[PDB]
Amino acid sequence: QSVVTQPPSVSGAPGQRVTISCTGSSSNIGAGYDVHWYQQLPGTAPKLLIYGNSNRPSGVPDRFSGSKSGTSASLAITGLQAEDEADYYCQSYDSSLSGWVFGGGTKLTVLGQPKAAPSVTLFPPSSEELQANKATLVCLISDFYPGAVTVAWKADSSPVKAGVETTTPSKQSNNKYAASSYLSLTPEQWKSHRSYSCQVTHEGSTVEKTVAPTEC
Amino acid sequence: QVQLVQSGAEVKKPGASVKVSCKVSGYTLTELSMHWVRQAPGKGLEWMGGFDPEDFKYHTHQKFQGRVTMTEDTSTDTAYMELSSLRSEDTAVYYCALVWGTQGKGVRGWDYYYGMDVWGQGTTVTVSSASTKGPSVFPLAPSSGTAALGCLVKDYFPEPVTVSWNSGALTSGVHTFPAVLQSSGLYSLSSVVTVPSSSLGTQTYICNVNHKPSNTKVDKRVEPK
Amino acid sequence: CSAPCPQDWIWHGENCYLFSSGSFNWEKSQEKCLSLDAKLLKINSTADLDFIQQAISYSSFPFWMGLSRRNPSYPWLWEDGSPLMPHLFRVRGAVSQTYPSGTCAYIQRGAVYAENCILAAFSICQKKANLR
Amino acid sequence: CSAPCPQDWIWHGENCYLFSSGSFNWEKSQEKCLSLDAKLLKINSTADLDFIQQAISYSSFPFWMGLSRRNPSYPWLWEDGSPLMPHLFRVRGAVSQTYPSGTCAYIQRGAVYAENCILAAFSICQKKANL
Repeated sequence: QSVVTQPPSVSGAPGQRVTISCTGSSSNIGAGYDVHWYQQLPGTAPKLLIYGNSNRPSGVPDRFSGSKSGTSASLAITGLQAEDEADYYCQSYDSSLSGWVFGGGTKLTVLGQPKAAPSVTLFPPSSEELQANKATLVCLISDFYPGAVTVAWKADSSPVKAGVETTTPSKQSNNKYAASSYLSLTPEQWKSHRSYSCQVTHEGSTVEKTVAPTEC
Repeated sequence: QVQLVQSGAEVKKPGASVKVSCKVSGYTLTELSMHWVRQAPGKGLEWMGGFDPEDFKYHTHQKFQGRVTMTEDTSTDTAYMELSSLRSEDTAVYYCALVWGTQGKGVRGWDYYYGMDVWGQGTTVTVSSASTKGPSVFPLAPSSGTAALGCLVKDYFPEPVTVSWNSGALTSGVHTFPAVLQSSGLYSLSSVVTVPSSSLGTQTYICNVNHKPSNTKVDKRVEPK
Repeated sequence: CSAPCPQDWIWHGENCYLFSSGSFNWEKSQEKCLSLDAKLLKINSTADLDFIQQAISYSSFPFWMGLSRRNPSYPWLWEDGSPLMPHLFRVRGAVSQTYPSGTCAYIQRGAVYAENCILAAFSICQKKANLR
Repeated sequence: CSAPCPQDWIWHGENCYLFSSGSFNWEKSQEKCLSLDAKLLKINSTADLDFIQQAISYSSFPFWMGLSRRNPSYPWLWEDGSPLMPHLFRVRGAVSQTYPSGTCAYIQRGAVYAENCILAAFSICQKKANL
C-alpha cells in the first residue's frame, strides 16, 4: 500500500461545493508525510494548488481548502466556477518506496449542461478480420456528459486489461463526449470463451454489452 | 524568484535515449531540490526521481532504475534527465520541478511540507518508428427500431483517414470516432452509422475510406450478419 | 504560590517546553531560547523523546534541538557541552557533509536529522519548572 | 500550593487547554474532555481566538471545538447554551447539510469549518485554571 488513490471524476454545478479524497496508507499520509494538490487546466502544465495539506500558495483563492485525517486527505472547492474545470492530482511521499507518489488524478467537471449517460455499442470481430488471423472487439461510447468514463472488459467472468486500448474522451459537435475501447485477441482466444463484455461506468452507473463467438 | 526553462521537443526511435535539460535562473541549483515528473497522453502524473532530504541523495522510482540518470551542472545551473532503452510507453511530456518554498533559506526537510511550486514548461518526447502504412478496413455488421453498423479502419500511419458513407449521400446518424494510438505506433478508428432497422433488407451501406499517404482508397460494403 | 511554568508553555516532568513562533537558523534559535531564560531542547531520556514526539505529532515542521557538531569527525554535543547518549535516536539527513557553520540536529515526524546550522527551522525551548 | 494546570496542559489566562491524543467523533471527543473534568474548547473572545490560532499554526489537522447545531434551521451554540459571539469567526464548509448526528465545528489554522459530527478529528479540551 505504497500508493495514493483518488476517484477518477467529480462533478458540480457552478456555485456548489465538491470534495476529492486522497486515500493513502501507514507508509505515506499515515507516516507523517503531507498531501499536496496540483491543478492541471486543459492543455497546461500542472501547478501547485495546495501544499502541506491546507496551505494556499500566492494567487490561489480562499475557496480551495484542504485537510488531513489518519491515512487520508481531502480537497474542498466551494463556489465552483467554470475556470476550475481541470484535472486535480494529490501527491505525498512514501517512506516504504523512499519516493514521491501521485494519485491517479480526478477530472473535475463544472456542469455546463445536464448529465447524459453514455450510448454503448459492442461489435465482435468481422469474418474478414478472423480470416487474416486477427480479432478486434470494438466498444463505442457516445453522447456522455460529463466527459469521463471507466471501461472494464471481461472474458466470461474474468477481468482482462491485456490488449485493451481506450481513447481519451473527445468533445462531439453537440458538446457531449465520445470514446472508443478496442480489445485485441487471437482468433483462438475469441473462439475459446463463451462471451466477452464491455462494461462502461459513468457517474457511478454501469452499462454492459456482451458478444459471443456463437451468435449470427 | 526562480524560473525553469526546458529543452525543445524531441522525436526518438524505440531503443534510443533522450536527454532533457532544465536551466534554472534566479537562484543557484546547488542549494535547490530538483524533481522530474512525466505525463503520457491522457494519463496521470508520474514521479520519476529527485532530491531526498532523508539521506541527502537523489532517488529514482524503482520502475525506471537502470534507465533514468539525473545529473546537475553547477557551472550553468542546469539539471539533466537521461532516459535510455526508449519504448512507445515513454512517449510523454517530461517536466522538471523544484521546491522553492523556503527560497534556499530553510532546512531541506521542509521539502516534504512545501511540495513542488516551480515547474518547467515541459518537453515532449515522442518515441515512434512508424512508417507510412495503409489501413485494413473491416465491416462492423448490424445485428439484433434503429440499427448500428460501421467500419473498422485498422493499423494505419500516419493520421488522418477520411470516412464517408454511400459516397457522401449518408450524413445523418454518422459518428466517426477519433483514432486510438496503439503501442505498435499505428492508429485505428471506427465509423458507425445508426439507421432504421427496416432499411437493412433494401438500402446498401458502403463506407468510403481514404488514407492518402498510402494511396489506400477502399469502399467496403457492410452486410447484415 | 508560583506556577511550575509560564502561560503558553507545556509543563512536563521537571521542565517547561515552548515551540518557536518562526523558522530561524540554529544560532538565532539558541539566542531566542536564551532570551526566554531557556535553552534549545536537550533529550536526556527515552521519556523526554516520547513526550516531544507526542508534542510535535500534530506538526510536519522541522524543530531544532540543542545538538550540534563542528564536522562529522566531531562528537554530537548539547549546548552545555554534555554528549549525546547514544541509545536515544539515530541521526538521518546530512550525516557525511561538512558545513562552514557546522551541523545541527532537528526533529521532524518524530525522527532526527542532521543539517547545515545556517538553514532555518522551527525550534523547541525548554527550562526548569518551578517546583521549590 | 497547587499548579494552575496539570502536566501536559497549557495554561492560558483563566483556563487550561489540552490537545487530545486520539482522533474521534465529536460525541466521543466530548466524553474524553468530560473524563478530564473538562469540556470542548469554547472561543469566548478575540484573545481566545488569537491564542488558539497561534497554538494550532504548527498543525494542518482539524480540531473539534464545543460548537454545534442539530440542523441548519437551528443557531450555532456552544455546549453551555451560549451563542457564537458576533464578529469572532465565520463558519465555512457545508453549513446547509443535514447529518444523522448533527453538524459540529472544527478549527484549522486561520479558519473554522462545519462538518458531520460522526467524522473523527483531534479535539481541544479546556477547564478553569486553579488560581
